[PDB]
Amino acid sequence: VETWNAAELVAKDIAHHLHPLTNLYQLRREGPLVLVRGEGVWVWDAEGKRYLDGFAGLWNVNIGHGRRELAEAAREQMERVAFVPTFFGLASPPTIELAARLAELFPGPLDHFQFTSGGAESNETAIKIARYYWWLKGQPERVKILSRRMAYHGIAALSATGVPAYWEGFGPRPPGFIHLTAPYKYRFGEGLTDEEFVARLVQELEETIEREGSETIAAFIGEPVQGAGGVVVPPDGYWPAIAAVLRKYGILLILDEVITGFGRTGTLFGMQQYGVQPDIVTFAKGITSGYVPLGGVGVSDEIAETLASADRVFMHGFTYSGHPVACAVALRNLDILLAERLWENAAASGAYLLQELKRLEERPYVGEVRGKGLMLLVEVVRDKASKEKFPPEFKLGPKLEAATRRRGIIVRCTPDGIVMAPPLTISRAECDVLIEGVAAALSDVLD
Amino acid sequence: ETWNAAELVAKDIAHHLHPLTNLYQLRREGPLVLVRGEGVWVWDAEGKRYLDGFAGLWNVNIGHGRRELAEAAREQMERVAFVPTFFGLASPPTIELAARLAELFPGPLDHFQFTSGGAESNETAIKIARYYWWLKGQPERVKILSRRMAYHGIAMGALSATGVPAYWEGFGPRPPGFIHLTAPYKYRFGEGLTDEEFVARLVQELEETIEREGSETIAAFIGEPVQGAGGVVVPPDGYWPAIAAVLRKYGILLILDEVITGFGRTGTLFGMQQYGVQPDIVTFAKGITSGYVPLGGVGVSDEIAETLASADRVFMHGFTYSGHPVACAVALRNLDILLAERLWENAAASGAYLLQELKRLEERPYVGEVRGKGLMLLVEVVRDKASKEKFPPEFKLGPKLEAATRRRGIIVRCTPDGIVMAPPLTISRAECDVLIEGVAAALSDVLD
Ligand SMILES: Cc1ncc(COP(=O)(O)O)c(CN)c1O
Repeated sequence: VETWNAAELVAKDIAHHLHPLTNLYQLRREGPLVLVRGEGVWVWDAEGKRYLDGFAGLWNVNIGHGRRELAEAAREQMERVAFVPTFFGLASPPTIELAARLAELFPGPLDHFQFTSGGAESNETAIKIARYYWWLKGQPERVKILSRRMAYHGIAALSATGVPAYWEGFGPRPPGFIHLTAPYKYRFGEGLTDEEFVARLVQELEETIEREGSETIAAFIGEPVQGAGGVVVPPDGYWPAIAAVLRKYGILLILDEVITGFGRTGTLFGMQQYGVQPDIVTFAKGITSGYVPLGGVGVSDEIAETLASADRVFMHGFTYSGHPVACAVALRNLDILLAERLWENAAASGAYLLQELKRLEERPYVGEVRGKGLMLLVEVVRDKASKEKFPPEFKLGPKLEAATRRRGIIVRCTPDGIVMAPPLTISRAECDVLIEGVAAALSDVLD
Repeated sequence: ETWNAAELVAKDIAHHLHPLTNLYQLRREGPLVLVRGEGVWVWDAEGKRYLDGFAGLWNVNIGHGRRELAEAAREQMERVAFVPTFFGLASPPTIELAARLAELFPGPLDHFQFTSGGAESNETAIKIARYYWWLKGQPERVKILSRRMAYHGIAMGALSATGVPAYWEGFGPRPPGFIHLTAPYKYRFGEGLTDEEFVARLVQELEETIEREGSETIAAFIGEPVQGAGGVVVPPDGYWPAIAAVLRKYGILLILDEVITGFGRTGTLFGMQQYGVQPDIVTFAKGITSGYVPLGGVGVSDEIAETLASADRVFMHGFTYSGHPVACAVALRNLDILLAERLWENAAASGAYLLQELKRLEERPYVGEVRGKGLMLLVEVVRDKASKEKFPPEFKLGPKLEAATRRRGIIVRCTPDGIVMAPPLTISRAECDVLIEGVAAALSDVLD
């Protein structure tokens, strides 16, 4: 039985750990939450308190914590050999097998893959591949990237990301990015049917393409369901119409499946959910269930043939691309995910969670409860009629974070509300634990 | 395992979009599939043995086959595989690694944010420098000073920081605010000069560039102690103290890129110790885990961290796998082995021996210069010593040298400029002789 020195860990963390995505000022005064153990959907802190991992780490622990199978896979590969580069025509067996398996799993001619270590690396690779593809085609001015407001594609991709809070204070951003409106009906589609809202979004896309010039737009990048931006579930028919416009102008479609991928939405990939076939797909997170950092980009046969038609070295790559340990762990994780058909439980548990959490809509401070599969959000507002958010001085995010953690729940708490992305294995009883914790924390903060 | 070599080659050609590879050549010839490693040795799918003369990608410092790191990874994965460092969360291995790095990195370099790679680390450092100046009320201080032949990654601002134009070509526009200085490359840029005169010229160029741009607009200077991917450019004696003195004179932050040099490659634990420099920000990757698990990081001084922590706001930057518990645990075990075996010492000794033996190759008419620091070594190939002319692209010196070296059982970086070697810090005298003989034989095969 492992024993931790919580005070020592807190002191060392405050002294030496520059947390990402954290209020460092608050961290120095209050300290971190140190998690030391995990099983399934449960985690334990250094003091022995139990929490439900309602966010699956960072949308990524899809098959749950404590899977010995993945640990043994990593151990076996590391003992055999830990690192073989994919540079200079080198490769390891797990990397090759993962590439072939992903060619099978991703529908259609999405058959060529280059691996990375994260979602931001993957999106950066996809953008560069689109621009390089048009460059090889003799269209060097076709570099502009279409993205959306509230989109999140990484902080390295940072320009593609549509949340402005990530930009402030970090200096200039790479140019060539055009931001469209997010298919966010609650605030942008008031008093509209789904059809009319989709029509307006399509009109905006057409007008933007006309304004910029279709020959200057390399690609469109987007998530099937936007995740970090605020769990924006698109209206019915949005993706087919948007993809049709893009195909009309020849603009490449980059589908960001970093969060939606590998079973979160109720299917293996969100593209299946929305009947879209992208030219480029990006993935990360759930591919390994977060056990080892892994990401990747998959491209169509046409794009790959264009890239492979040049008798020159492809001048792009990250050092750990195709890491053998990551790929072996990914193969085992895919074995478990497919064998247990987790996307089915994701669909069922997500529907149950959405149904129960929608009861929170009765409360005066709950504007909207929305979700797709296991991606769920409770948007908190000061007033339902106006839809006005709580002001920054109220510190809704920190208060909700503290309340949820005190009630043994770990969920993303933001100024806009509560975001839940539990592991795909969550049972109904664990779903009830999450529901009651979220409701009680909301009552604690807002009555 | 149930793999056959031919099936692996076919599947790789069909489905693997290799990075840093001639895809046209790959489709015709297929990949070199490595399946097993121990120490400095690797084996391909057909059972042929090779010396890992590049340590993968400058990163397998303690060598292949260390069961201790595998056991650390297994233990951590069973206990908990992923705990985010976002939202004030952390795991014990991440915290312990941060404290240990605070001890190991000299001076007030005591605050760390982890990443999964070198490019992530350099992007984090650039953003941290700009954000630091922004918090200080200097939003116009965003320009980043870099050098020709510098390599800091191919993503995000790192791509701009990199000074090799071949990486830029065809990928579209890059983030603005990067200024490129001349590389301290004496062999071609400091001809007929002493080290002192060359350093004086470089200092003059840096000062005049700062004056032109305006020091108040320059957030930081980023550079490697020894440039690695750019061509193993060993700086002249006294270069780093003078450059750092100028930077401090204007208040410009110094970002030292220790992704390659870090963790014992140069003969000391970090390259900053070799060249007597104290950076405000340091970036690291590769050797920290010996490549066993993807890990990188950024370390900042107490002043920068205090400035960042003085703002009552969320720090809106981070990569998902920052501080991965398995990576940090493997890093702790790797550091245990590196410190206990004092690998920097063997790096210094073996590097000196390799440089001494390889410098003999300078007797050949096609070897322009052999240079190295620690275990970083390069043989620059030229058509003629007097002319110093590079072989033209049509000769395909890089591919020919690659094929020749692989045929002779050695894996080394072969480029149009020559041969680059970055062997595991554990390389012995006999393995060094194997590497030397293989390189000489490969050079004779291609150029006689
Ligand atoms: C000094 C340096 N910094 C950064 C990088 C990029 O690292 P990564 O591929 O992990 O992003 C490299 C690549 N070898 C490097 O040599």
